[PDB]
Amino acid sequence: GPETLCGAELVDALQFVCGDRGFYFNKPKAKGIVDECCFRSCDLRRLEMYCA
Repeated sequence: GPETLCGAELVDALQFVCGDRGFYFNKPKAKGIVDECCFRSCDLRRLEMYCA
């Protein structure tokens, strides 16, 4: 669907930013971020807040 690549982008970005630290995840909240950020750009540097 239209947001499938956005879901993949979010999880790939979390993994990239957090690296070997791991990250906090929550399915409904991740869906909320995708809804918010798929069409209109968000700053993936902000994903640092989720790193362990």
